[PDB]
Amino acid sequence: MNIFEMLRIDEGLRLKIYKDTEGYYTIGIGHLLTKSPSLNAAKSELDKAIGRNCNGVITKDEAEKLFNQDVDAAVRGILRNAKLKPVYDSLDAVRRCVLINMVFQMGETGVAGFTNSLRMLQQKRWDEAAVNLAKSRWYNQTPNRAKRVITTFRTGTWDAYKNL
Repeated sequence: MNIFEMLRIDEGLRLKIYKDTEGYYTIGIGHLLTKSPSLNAAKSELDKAIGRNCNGVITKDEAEKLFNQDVDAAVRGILRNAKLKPVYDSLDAVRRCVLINMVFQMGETGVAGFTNSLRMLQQKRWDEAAVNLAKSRWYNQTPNRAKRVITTFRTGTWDAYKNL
């Protein structure tokens, strides 16, 4: 199991513009297009992102290309961020993938806000950190995904995804 497979499980693949959980315009593997309520604003962003007139639809290959970019941007973001980098550096490989998963979903700024949790992961207090992460809007909104993520930080293995 690797980061790509893990995110492919959590986000799914969709070749036509759709609304994410929060109602935003998304495409492919969790690629947010715009927070704007306009489907047109959305289609414009898409063509800008793909380099072509897509008319709201993309190919598997294009989805995957956006996907490689997003994971890269996520990793580079953690590495450049002063609150995130140190935590990432302190973690084992599996747990490092988990932080990438969160950053991909909620953005660098969003994860950086989980001050207490970041401190606990750094100190390797797994159980305590799982309990604190669960106390968030994130968890309440996407409980099945959050639980997968949380269990992963908890045990350090891929069991939660081996099912899936």
